[PDB]
Amino acid sequence: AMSLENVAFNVVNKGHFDGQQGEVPVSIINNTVYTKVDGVDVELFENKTTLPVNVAFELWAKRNIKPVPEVKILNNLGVDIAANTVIWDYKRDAPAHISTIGVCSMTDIAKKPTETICAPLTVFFDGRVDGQVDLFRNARNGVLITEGSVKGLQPSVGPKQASLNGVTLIGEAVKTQFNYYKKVDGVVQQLPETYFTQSRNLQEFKPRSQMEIDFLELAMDEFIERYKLEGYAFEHIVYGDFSHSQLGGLHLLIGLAKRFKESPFELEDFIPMDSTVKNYFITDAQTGSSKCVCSVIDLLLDDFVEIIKSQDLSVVSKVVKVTIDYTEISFMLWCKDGHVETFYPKLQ
Amino acid sequence: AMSLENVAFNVVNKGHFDGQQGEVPVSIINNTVYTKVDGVDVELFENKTTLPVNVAFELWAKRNIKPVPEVKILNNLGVDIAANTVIWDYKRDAPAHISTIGVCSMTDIAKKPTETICAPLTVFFDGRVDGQVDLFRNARNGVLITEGSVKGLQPSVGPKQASLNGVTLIGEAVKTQFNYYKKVDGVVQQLPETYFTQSRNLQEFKPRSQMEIDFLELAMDEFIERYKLEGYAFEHIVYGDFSHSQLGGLHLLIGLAKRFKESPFELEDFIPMDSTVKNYFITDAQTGSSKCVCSVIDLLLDDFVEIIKSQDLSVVSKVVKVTIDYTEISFMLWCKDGHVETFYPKLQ
Amino acid sequence: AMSLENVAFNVVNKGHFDGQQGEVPVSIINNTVYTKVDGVDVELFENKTTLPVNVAFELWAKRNIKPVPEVKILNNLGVDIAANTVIWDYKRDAPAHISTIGVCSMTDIAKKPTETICAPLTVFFDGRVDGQVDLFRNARNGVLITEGSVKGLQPSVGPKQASLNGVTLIGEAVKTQFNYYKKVDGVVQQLPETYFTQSRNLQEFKPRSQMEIDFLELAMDEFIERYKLEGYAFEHIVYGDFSHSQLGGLHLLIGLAKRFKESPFELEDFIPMDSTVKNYFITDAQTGSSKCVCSVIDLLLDDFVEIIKSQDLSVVSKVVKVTIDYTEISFMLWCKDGHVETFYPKLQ
Amino acid sequence: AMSLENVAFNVVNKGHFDGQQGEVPVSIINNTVYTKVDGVDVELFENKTTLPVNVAFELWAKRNIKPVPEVKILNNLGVDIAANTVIWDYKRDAPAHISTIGVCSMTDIAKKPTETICAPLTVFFDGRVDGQVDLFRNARNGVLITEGSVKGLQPSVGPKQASLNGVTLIGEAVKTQFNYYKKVDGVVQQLPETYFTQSRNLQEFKPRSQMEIDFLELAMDEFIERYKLEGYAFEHIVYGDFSHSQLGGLHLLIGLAKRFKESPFELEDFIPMDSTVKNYFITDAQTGSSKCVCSVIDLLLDDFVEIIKSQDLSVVSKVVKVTIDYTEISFMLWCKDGHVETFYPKLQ
Amino acid sequence: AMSLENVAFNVVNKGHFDGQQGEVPVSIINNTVYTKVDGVDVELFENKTTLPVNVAFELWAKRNIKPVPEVKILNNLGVDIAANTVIWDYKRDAPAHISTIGVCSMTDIAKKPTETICAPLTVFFDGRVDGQVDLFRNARNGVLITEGSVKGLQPSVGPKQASLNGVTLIGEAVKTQFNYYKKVDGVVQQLPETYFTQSRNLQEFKPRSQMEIDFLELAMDEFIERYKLEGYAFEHIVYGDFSHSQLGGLHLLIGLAKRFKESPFELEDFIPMDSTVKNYFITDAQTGSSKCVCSVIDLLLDDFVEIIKSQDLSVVSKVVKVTIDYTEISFMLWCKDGHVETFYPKLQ
Repeated sequence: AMSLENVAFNVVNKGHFDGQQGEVPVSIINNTVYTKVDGVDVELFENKTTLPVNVAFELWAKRNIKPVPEVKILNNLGVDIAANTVIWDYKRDAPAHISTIGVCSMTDIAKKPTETICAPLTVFFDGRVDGQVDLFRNARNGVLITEGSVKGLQPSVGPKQASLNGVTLIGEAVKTQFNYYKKVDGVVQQLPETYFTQSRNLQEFKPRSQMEIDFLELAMDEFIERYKLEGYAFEHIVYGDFSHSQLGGLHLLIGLAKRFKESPFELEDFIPMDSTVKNYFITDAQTGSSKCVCSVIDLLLDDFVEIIKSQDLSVVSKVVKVTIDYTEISFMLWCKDGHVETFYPKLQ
Repeated sequence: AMSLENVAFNVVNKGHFDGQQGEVPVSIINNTVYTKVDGVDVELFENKTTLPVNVAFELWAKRNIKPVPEVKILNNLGVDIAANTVIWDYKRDAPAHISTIGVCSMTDIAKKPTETICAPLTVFFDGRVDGQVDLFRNARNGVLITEGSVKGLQPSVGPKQASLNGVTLIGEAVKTQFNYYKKVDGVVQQLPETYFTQSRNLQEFKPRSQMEIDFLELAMDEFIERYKLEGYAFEHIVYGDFSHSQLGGLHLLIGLAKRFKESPFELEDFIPMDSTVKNYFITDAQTGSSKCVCSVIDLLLDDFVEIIKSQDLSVVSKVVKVTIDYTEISFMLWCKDGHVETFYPKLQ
Repeated sequence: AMSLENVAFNVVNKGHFDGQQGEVPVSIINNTVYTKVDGVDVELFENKTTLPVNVAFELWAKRNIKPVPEVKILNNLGVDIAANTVIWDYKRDAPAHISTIGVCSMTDIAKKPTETICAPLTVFFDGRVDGQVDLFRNARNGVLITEGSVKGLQPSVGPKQASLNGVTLIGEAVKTQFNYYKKVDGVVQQLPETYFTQSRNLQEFKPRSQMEIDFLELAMDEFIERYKLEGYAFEHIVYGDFSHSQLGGLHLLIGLAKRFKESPFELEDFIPMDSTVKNYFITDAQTGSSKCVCSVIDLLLDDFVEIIKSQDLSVVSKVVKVTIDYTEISFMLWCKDGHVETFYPKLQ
Repeated sequence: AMSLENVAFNVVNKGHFDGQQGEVPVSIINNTVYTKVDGVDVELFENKTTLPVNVAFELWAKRNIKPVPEVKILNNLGVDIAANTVIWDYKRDAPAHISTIGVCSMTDIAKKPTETICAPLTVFFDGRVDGQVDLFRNARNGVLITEGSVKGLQPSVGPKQASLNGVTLIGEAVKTQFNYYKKVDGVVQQLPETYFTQSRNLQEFKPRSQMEIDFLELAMDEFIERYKLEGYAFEHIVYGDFSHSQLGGLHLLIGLAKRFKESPFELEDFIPMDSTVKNYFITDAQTGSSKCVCSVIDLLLDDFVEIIKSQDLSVVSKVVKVTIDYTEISFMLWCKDGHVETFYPKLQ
Repeated sequence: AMSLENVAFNVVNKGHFDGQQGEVPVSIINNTVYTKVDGVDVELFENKTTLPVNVAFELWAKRNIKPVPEVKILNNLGVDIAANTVIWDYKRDAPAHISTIGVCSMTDIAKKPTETICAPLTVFFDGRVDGQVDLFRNARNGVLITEGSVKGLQPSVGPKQASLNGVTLIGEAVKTQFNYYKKVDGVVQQLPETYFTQSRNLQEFKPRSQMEIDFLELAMDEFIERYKLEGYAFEHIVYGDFSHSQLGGLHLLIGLAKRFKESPFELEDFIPMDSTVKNYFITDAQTGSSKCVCSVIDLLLDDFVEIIKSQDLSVVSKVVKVTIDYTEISFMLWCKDGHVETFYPKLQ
């Protein structure tokens, strides 16, 4: 018994869709869903998607409200659709996937993932939901997350963090660390050895290692000496060079975060989506130093230090490939006389 | 159990809302209601109203599909709302009234006309629906239509024609002639003696008397002589004068209809609504003769002949009041030396 | 080198997309595509689809401008997508299919039908285009049209008529009769023996047999006697009964066409799309006789006479299944004492 | 004292803007202007322009309601703006020019044409309005129309027809024939000798010469012999060839009009605007013969016969330039062995 | 080779338009430009302008990304258009000028500023671009900025600050101080002696003099004594009087900034645009003291102290004119018994 008024009833009385019986008066005007509360119209939903207003409304109401993998992770693993749930993309303010399985009717391609249309698609299964592990076992292509061991299957320990209602966090009262499994053309695939992005914010950055606590407290010169980072161009790559019209380096979030506490700058997020590498149009308010495409990655400093120290510095320019968030991230390594000049990620 | 998808289900399977259980997938995009029929979207409704798309959709689906009084009649009688039905205004392509009684959660002011909010409003009751006559008896203000006698109440025999799904007609297989009753501040009001407009179209004009048959076929001079209409300025009033830049007369629909068969002209209906007197911006293609506001009434010729002959021709200018469609229509009578110069209606 | 301005350049200079190099200034405002022609904006396209304006613009510009099968036929054969072309649905004023193959960067699911995503889809192939027959041979599911024989494949002779730029016609200067082939899960499927709808209009109806010439000119009683149709309820079924409030019969387009010449009526096409059986909300202007759902089929009278005479008249109510336009059309046959009472189609 | 409500007051009570004092309630919703008439909203204006709704509303209300030159003529003469009036483009349903002079606070570039911003623009002056002739004399660039002689200025006798409220006509009760004057960089320019298009419709075509009366009634062979048009390829050029998939010739409106009475066809007007040469996407219903770009001109047959007979038939291909509607129209003349093969206009 | 998809390609890969070859899939829905990134739509641009979505998209992509004069300065100098660049108005989130020169085609009036249409317009030239100084020399009307001396031309030293991607700043890594030149009807005009607004923000205010450091640190009474400002109504004019229902004074940004650190208030910016004088609807949260139109100027305190001390205090009310940002700013000076009562700017 699916309807617009029933979805709105659930939003008003439960906060989201909870399969409760009931209806409220709804009005649709210019990509917005309103409800009449005591003779006046209250806005329930504003559609920022490329889908019809009422359709997007239902998908939003039916979003997964338990901790879920971040969209970048899901994308990197090649997820096309989710089994009987909606992964909401809070960065895009729209559903993460086009179609659904047993969710919305206007977007459903199938009621169950066992339907043949799903066979060529990489279905996301959640081991926390009953029967989902068995469904992954019977699926041609799929990605599965679990909180524990799955008999016969070799896991891949995922990120420490996960997204709970658009809030990325490392769960204390909830489990956010999952086991990852992937199947391609009926065959369980061995997931690669990978680094993970920390998914932190520029304004309220939290150090997650002693090196990071030290980076923030200590000065450039002292930090570089303490962690013996001479000739690795750390000054340029992490802290950034603001002396010229064109901004130099600054490709590590912890560096932006340090600069931001001292002096604010403008970050124009021109491709607003969830991805491993982010590109920003940066303008530094203090100096006037700027850069159109500034690639920024959020790696735990210790991991970045490991990657840069694990490189051959004997060539002028070279593409370096690093497995981050289950995907291959191309870095551009520039050297001179056996020392780093610059090392930055590329968005692809 | 009212919902958007249930309304659409009824439209698709029954042609209108018929209280049948079921749901279809619906999508709302740019003031249009679409339904998915075998993987493609089919347009169910395009909103031309000032109401939200889904609201207007429900009202349209819930429109009265039996012969009903024409909007002009209902307006002239001072109708504000309808009891448990929707009178659809096919001229405006929108509901005839703003609010509803027991029809839609969004536009309802009340579930029943007995609710005190309805008391100051002129509620339309349909005696063909059970309990509606008793409801009119208990209403402070209202208008009632019936096919037969109502005990103790003095009727008013209405027009021969009525609107059936936007088609105005004189019913053969259905009854279109109703008895009219009106109440004001709890008191039954005596409805005036009145003439009725014929509600005909310019393109498919049908004469409804021998005089009308004679007008459309005989020459101007022949007709005037046959029906002894000398000095009544019929040539100017009914037929119209196209010899000057400004169009003369042409205030009777029959006249326009006669001209239209011979030579076409442009009628710009600048206030598109149902009314007793219609104003048009007329441009005659043949001559180039035009008029911004041209008042046109559709009275049976014999009725117009009766009105014009029942006038005192001894004054230069005079306002003449005629009860047409239960309302007072102001006519402007211009005379010279005991003969009519012009006699036109005024859209006031 | 695909772009908005290049598509518009082609529309302005060639009438549709013709792969010609060049660009014109374009402006997009309220679901309309405009072009600047000598300092003023001229409307190129108004979007009536559920797709983005520019996307729908490209699809319209890239529509098939050669005679193609009618959408009803393609739908009945279970067509999901077209190979390297756009079938434009002139009844819905939108593309016949959601996705495309090698047509538009925005709606393409694949560049070629050989891509595995196309495998589960019923792909329409046009044998008039080079390599398309071989592609049908290599496709898992598909429908193929050809003007001639295909080696090893058993044809199905399709309708005499086809759609050329929204004009349905039987080609004289062009070929409109095609050979039809269908494949399901890699296997060539034998298409059923079938009747075909004539795809005619109510207003410009053209008889296509001597029987049809006779129906439109002879009186009801004269025709029934000439073609010995006594006890087949043709009076009711084809001609229609307008004596009651509810309209009786009138299920054959020829019948409607006959009535329409004599007396006009309102046909409300509530599901506006191309289909074998059409449902209309009919209101007869003369009588006031009406029906919410009136199923109308356009079969050549002789074919209808063949179907009705080939039935067993010994049961009260029975579902009769007839293959029309490659699909199974359920008819409802009602009898009494060995004669037909009614025989109408069902839009299911 | 210009305002939205005052403009609407004028539309409702006068048919257009007439500088009358007063106001009505107005509501703007989805590119439409509504007015409240007895508790319900009536649509006054639907915006089909690229200008804001209220702005376009004012311009429409303030449109010139006297016979004016057709937009094609004004365009061909290089008109950029009008002096203290709005020329409404009824083909585009939008104002003919972007900016205004002393008309609307929103689109005005100046209050008077004497303002220096108007100097580089070709300003249209109407000699029927007081002081407009003197203003043309003081303007750097401009076009002037007059009903009579202008002292010292050499006239150009314009078309017999003019547009009165979107109705093109040859005035009987009004003057539609004007004298034309043009100035460029302060200098009066001599307007060329020219032919004029007849501005007729395909459906209601009226012959304007004995030759035209003869064309529409006589057989192709009979006409060619009567007017001695052998070897001029009139059969192909005017009448059109429908024997092949691609439509042959049919470049004269009279020809289309003749064909249309006998057998209807689809004319897709892909660039909907007023112009001397019109291009259509034609599909002939009877044959299936079609053409993407079909150039059609409406010249009086006698004028076309004069042009084609005044040509040298001794070359294979040649561009022929003809002054029609004050502009240079390029015709493509194709010959073989001293006879015409084809002669068509080019929409350039 | 200008196109929508090429502009989007540049935005995605370069951060703005950089004349790079390539195309991405684009979709336009409800005044927003989206791009398909790995099967999902990502928002590239939301149109807040009165221009068509795609047009505004191009102008935004083609905006000047080097430090430029602030819109208020450009406006005050009477700039109508920019030569081969787009000045983006970050306060209005729309282009600073209507038309363009050699930038966008739908907005271009000319390809070069040498075209005669540009002659009556005040063109902005940037001396940092090659050939631009020579173009200013040949222009009838224009404004030129340079980083250094221009032979023969007498400069006007402009503000210390300039706008870099909507960030107003005094450049350290870039030059923000320009030389200004202006030409009117071919004559180089001597620019006036002027004060400059500091273009600072209320929330992160930075003192730019010792007096300003002192204003913020010291208390009202002590500051007024230190800088001998008795009888100049500094308490009222700069710090503001919050004791009555109507807010007193507070017309200097440094005063709002001081109050804001202590106690926050609501500033309603009802005319959101860049201007020398700003008007706000202020409501003080602590007291409830408010003012509809509160004129606020951001002058360096020392400059304001200079202006107020340079006035004759011998009259009750007087209009005082001050050249700020190259324009004449009218101040209202109110006195009583030889001391200031109030002194505030006026927005015009």
